[PDB]
Amino acid sequence: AIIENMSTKKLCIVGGILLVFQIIAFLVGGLIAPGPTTAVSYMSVKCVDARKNHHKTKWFVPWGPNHCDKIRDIEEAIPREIEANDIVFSVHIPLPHMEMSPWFQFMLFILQLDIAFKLNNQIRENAEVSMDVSLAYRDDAFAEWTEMAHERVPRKLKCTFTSPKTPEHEGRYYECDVLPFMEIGSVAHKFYLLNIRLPVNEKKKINVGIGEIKDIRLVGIHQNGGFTKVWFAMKTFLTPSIFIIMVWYWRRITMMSRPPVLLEKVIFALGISMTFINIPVEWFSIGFDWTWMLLFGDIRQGIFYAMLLSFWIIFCGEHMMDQHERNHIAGYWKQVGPIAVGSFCLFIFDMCERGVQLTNPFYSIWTTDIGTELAMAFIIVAGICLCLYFLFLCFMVFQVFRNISGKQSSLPAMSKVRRLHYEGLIFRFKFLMLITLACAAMTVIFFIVSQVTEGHWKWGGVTVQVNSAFFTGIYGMWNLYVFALMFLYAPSH
Amino acid sequence: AWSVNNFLITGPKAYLTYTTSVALGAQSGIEECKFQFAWERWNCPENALQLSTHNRLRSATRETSFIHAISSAGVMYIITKNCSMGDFENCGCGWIWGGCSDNVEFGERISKLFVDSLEKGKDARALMNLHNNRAGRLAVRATMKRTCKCHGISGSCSIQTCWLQLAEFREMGDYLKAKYDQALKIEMDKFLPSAEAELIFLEESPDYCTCNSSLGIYGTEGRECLQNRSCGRLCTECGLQVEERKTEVISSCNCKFQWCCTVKCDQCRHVVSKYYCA
Ligand SMILES: *[C@@H]1O[C@H](CO)[C@@H](O[C@@H]2O[C@H](CO)[C@@H](O[C@@H]3O[C@H](CO[C@H]4O[C@H](CO)[C@@H](O)[C@H](O)[C@@H]4O)[C@@H](O)[C@H](O[C@H]4O[C@H](CO)[C@@H](O)[C@H](O[C@H]5O[C@H](CO)[C@@H](O)[C@H](O)[C@@H]5O)[C@@H]4O)[C@@H]3O)[C@H](O)[C@H]2NC(C)=O)[C@H](O)[C@H]1NC(C)=O
Ligand SMILES: CCCCCC/C=C/CCCCCCCC(=O)O[C@H](COC(=O)CCCCCCC/C=C\CCCCCCCC)COP(=O)(O)OC[C@H](O)CO
Ligand SMILES: CCCCCC/C=C\CCCCCCCC(=O)O[C@H](COC(=O)CCCCCCC/C=C/CCCCCCCC)COP(=O)(O)OC[C@H](O)CO
Ligand SMILES: CCCCCC/C=C\CCCCCCCC(=O)O[C@H](COC(=O)CCCCCCC/C=C\CCCCCCCC)COP(=O)(O)OC[C@H](O)CO
Ligand SMILES: CC(C)CCC[C@@H](C)[C@H]1CC[C@H]2[C@@H]3CC=C4C[C@@H](OC(=O)CCC(=O)O)CC[C@]4(C)[C@H]3CC[C@]12C
Ligand SMILES: *[C@@H]1O[C@H](CO)[C@@H](O[C@@H]2O[C@H](CO)[C@@H](O)[C@H](O)[C@H]2NC(C)=O)[C@H](O)[C@H]1NC(C)=O
Ligand SMILES: *C(=O)CCCCCCCCCCCCCCC
Repeated sequence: AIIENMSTKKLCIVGGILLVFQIIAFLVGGLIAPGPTTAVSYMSVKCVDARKNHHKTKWFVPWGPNHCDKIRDIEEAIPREIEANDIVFSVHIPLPHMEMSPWFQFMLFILQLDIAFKLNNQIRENAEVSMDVSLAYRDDAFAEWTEMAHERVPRKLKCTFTSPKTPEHEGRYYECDVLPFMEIGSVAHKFYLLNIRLPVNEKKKINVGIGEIKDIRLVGIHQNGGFTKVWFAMKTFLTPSIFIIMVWYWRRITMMSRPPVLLEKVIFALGISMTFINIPVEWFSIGFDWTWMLLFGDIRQGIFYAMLLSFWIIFCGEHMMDQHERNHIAGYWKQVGPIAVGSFCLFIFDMCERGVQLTNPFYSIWTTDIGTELAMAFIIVAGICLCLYFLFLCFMVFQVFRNISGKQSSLPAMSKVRRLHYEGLIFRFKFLMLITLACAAMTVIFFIVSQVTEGHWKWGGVTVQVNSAFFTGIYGMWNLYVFALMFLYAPSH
Repeated sequence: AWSVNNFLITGPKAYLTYTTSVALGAQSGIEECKFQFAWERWNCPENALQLSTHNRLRSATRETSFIHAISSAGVMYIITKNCSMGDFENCGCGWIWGGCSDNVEFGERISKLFVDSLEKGKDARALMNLHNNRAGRLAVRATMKRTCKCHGISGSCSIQTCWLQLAEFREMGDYLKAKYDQALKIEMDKFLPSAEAELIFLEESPDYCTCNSSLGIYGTEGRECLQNRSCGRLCTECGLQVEERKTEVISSCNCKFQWCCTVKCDQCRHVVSKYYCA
């Protein structure tokens, strides 16, 4: 193959070119693209429904020309005699005179309830909040709204009060966990109206003992619209390079007398998966609204992760210089065992979590008593599979190192024809293993750095966004990894 | 000083619809300052807000440092809620490319320009107020709570979005009261600098328990407190009277509750041990 024939100078040159490309991949994210996500906090406007529901929606608007009759703060409903079901928390998702665009491509909403601590009125042991949520969309101002979804959204209140329960600390807010609210897969329309209602009933326990809610907040998360454009440019630049190199790789393979060996087919499949990821399908989300885009982009990268693990284990297995011939995938209980089962479990998990969110944007698998059990069982099985795969990989690495050590005591006593074959096999295995370890170390190190850091540095006169720099650099690093795999391990002249 | 008329005449241009909210937020800080000092010899009286401008040498006390910080903090808090509630058109903004400043830099800047313009001079007292106002704004940023959400691969933590959320105003009042307990007296000019997050005063407080009409002191006479604890030492030391009234007080009692609202209650009679110091 090409990796065998090339001298040290050509290998160093191609490594340097890849290094330059990876530096560019870091720099594009660091110095061009803004932060990956934008979290904007909203305060719900407590409108007053001073009528009886006549089967016609009102779409209480918080601010603007037709703004709802609102109470600025609770305890204003006591002088005005306002019931519990007559308060409609309304949030206009585009903060005044702004507008959402299809360059955000996802819309995460989560609720942050403000509950005051009162000695008489406290949160029950198992408090569930039931919300009569109605969501609407609108492209042009001075136009009607249209209902996207309207269903009851039940959430469990996991609130705690660290402060002592003495009357000296009454009126303090509960320290409560954030409730997952909604995630729609595409920013279809410019404006969104969200009305949240909290009906109460004493005969059947709905919104009973949920505490003393003062305000409910809401955080809107989207992909910043500028990180999206840079990501799209990167994907558009990466798809033709990978596609051409894969076509060239398979064209060279289907030019020799021998049929392809297992390792070359696995490399071809890994290139296929990388190509599948970097096809810029999401450009079509700018003109068309498809809520299934997150599912597609999740399945693509899950497939690539599974194929990468399979490639690692098969590369380790094939490079042992044993008496057995280890082509013919049938016999790899090490690959299809944990990897396939874990991938299937994660696929079921994402179909039951992000797949159901398509029809019901407010669905969360964690709210159901048995749904969370089934989900956590799926992640438990996936984690067990991942641990088993890591154990098998470590065992295979130890075995291949032991085999290399055993052979290397008898390389000099060979016919200097197959001896060069074994020396080259050992060198190629060590070289790719060190590259894989270095790539994984960089991935983990920069991931930890991004997770622990705020996101942007100021070493110079310009902010350096390391959060998006991570994503661009990892994308480029693994694309270049697949590129080097398909270029080094290709048939040569 | 912190009045709507003063914020209008002595206020920045190009931000004219905010002056009603700026003065309103300054009042929110004052009523918090009154709460934090309800059991002390100085109950954050509203007199030391407009009469505390002149006579800067005798008004550069530890208490006026808390006045400026809590008022500047209140303006930042009230404007941030206004922007989050949509009460102002553009708060922070590109929107398409990179988003905005999380509607708290706008609240900080609106607070900064409106309250820093009040101090016309640049003398020793003026430097103090600019320092104390900045310390109050920093206390708002320091008290902020950080919460994060994992929305990665299949809802994993491959990508995490983290945002800052304002704490309730009571938390910052406690934070600034703590900074008031540890305050630095400066020597003749605000020689060496001082920490950005620390309150600074210039002249020591007077004997507040003794009544002085000229110095705007109402004395520690005819005031409620608690014995169970802070008073007594603030009443027996200065003031030869305790005079436990033991007068009945009517309050809410045996109520049925919902998450909010006007509710069904009754009247409940019980005597209490209220005190009037001195
Ligand atoms: C930013 O966010 C801030 C809070 O987060 C907002 O602050 C709120 O601003 C409003 C607007 O002024 C204030 O709330 C009321 O303000 C009234 C102002 O007086 C006005 O009165 C008439 C209009 O109603 C009119 O003549 C004028 O326009 C005049 O300016 C106050 O009168 C009102 O007083 C309240 O308290 C009184 C004493 O407890 C009580 O008697 C009053 O009762 C009246 O109202 C109730 C309810 O409508 C009736 O049932 C009664 O019969 C009676 O008519 C009243 O309850 C109140 O202070 C206030 O400054 C502030 N509110 C809060 C809760 O903090 C900012 O406005 C926001 N910024 C922007 C730009 O929007
Ligand atoms: C920011 C960094 C991103 C990650 C960096 C990845 C780089 C990792 C470096 C790993 C070094 C692996 C070499 C291990 C030592 C080794 O294998 O033997 C050494 C080989 O020494 C070398 O010249 C190896 C040169 C390797 C150059 C870097 C490799 C880059 C190639 C592909 C990278 C894959 C994508 C990774 C991300 C791309 C951007 C960096 C000695 O061999 P030998 O003389 O005994 O035998 C000669 C042989 O027959 C030649 O024909
Ligand atoms: C505390 C321990 C930390 C654990 C670290 C976990 C590892 C990685 C965490 C982050 C995963 C990857 C970051 C996500 C980037 C990514 O997926 O990009 C994907 C591309 O997918 C990739 O190529 C990422 C490949 C990551 C490979 C990780 C492998 C790390 C290996 C770890 C184990 C090491 C075993 C070593 C074996 C050695 C054998 C010789 C494209 O995104 P998209 O276009 O679909 O849109 C989504 C985008 O985010 C916005 O829309
Ligand atoms: C080395 C393996 C480590 C694990 C050891 C295995 C032992 C036990 C496993 C159980 C521990 C797992 C903890 C997960 C808990 C969990 O469910 O977290 C959930 C969300 O976590 C998840 O959804 C994890 C899903 C899987 C994470 C990795 C994403 C998919 C990875 C690769 C894509 C497919 C590759 C397939 C490879 C197959 C190899 C076998 C939320 O809990 P929360 O409500 O408390 O927090 C809210 C949060 O803000 C929501 O974002
Ligand atoms: C990106 C996701 C949606 C899947 C995309 C599938 C293609 C990227 C793959 C699947 C079928 C592949 C092809 C299968 C057939 C071959 C023929 C091969 O050309 C030859 O065999 C020449 C024979 C000779 O030596 O004379 C070159 C690669 C190619 C086009 C493959 C290229 C890439 C292809 C199109
Ligand atoms: C109120 O405060 C003023 C000034 O702090 C007091 O006036 C001083 O009183 C002392 C009494 O020992 C004199 O030595 C000073 O000369 C006075 N200074 C001035 C400028 O008059 C005053 O006594 C206090 N009490 C009252 C009731 O005014
Ligand atoms: C969160 O749920 C991540 C997405 C789940 C991954 C999707 C499943 C894809 C299946 C992988 C197929 C390739 C397996 C290769 C082994 C032979």
